[PDB]
Amino acid sequence: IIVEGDHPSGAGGFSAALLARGREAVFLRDRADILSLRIQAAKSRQCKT
Amino acid sequence: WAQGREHVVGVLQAELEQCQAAMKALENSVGGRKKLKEVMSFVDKARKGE
Repeated sequence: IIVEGDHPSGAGGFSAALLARGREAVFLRDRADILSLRIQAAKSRQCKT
Repeated sequence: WAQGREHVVGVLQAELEQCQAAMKALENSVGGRKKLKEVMSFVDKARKGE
């Protein structure tokens, strides 16, 4: 999907603040996944040596 | 007067059907009904003094 907006007010029925909160939510999601992945890696066998 | 009544019913109801079709298309276009309800809350807010 495309929106072509520099500051989108309403797209798919979402407010300007709701979009910002959604981007913040995606950033937090990705950072959480990366963090858990690096925890599993720090507990991995390959990092013991 | 009766002529006007029968003609008015059809003209008015056609205008209504145009309105409802446009509303549902607006909901499906914007996304969820509740999102359009939120923007409706904001526009009603700007319509009052709030």
